[PDB]
Amino acid sequence: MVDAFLGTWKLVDSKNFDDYSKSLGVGFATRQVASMTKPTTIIEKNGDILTLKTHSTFKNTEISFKLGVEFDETTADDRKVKSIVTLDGGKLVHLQKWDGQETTLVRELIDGKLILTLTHGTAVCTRTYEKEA
Ligand SMILES: CCCCCCCCCCCCCCCC(=O)O
Repeated sequence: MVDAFLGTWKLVDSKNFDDYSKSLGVGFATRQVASMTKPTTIIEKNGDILTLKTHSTFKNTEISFKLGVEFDETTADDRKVKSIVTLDGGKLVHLQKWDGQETTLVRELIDGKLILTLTHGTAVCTRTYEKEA
C-alpha cells in the first residue's frame, strides 16, 4: 500500500544534508546551493507504476518505477546507479547501487509528515516534508 505517500510535498526541515552530499562526493558549491534549496516532491501512481518528481530552483529530477523491479537512474548529482524501490515495514525504501557503493533513501509517514532518511557511508540525513493541499 503506497497510497498514503502520494501527493505533493514540500521540504520543511533538513538535518545533515551537507554530510550526506559530501559523503557522495558532491562539490562545495553544489552543497552550498543545496543547503538553501527547498524542493517539492510529487509522488503519483498509475497502476503499478510510481513516478517521483523532485522540483527546485536548482536541480529537477524525475523517476518512474515499479515496486520491486530494478531500474536505471541518473541522480541529481549525476551518479548512474542501479535502483530498486520496495515497501518494507510500511516505509518506501529506495536502494541505489553503483561502483560497489550503496545509498538508501527511506521514506516513512509519521504524524502525516513524510520523513526521508538518506544514508551513505556513515552519514545519515533526515529531511522532513509536509503535504501541500
Ligand atoms: C533537488 C535539489 C537537490 C540538490 C542537491 C544536489 C546534490 C545532492 C543530491 C543527492 C541525491 C538526491 C537527494 C534528494 C534529497 C531530497 O529529495 O530531499
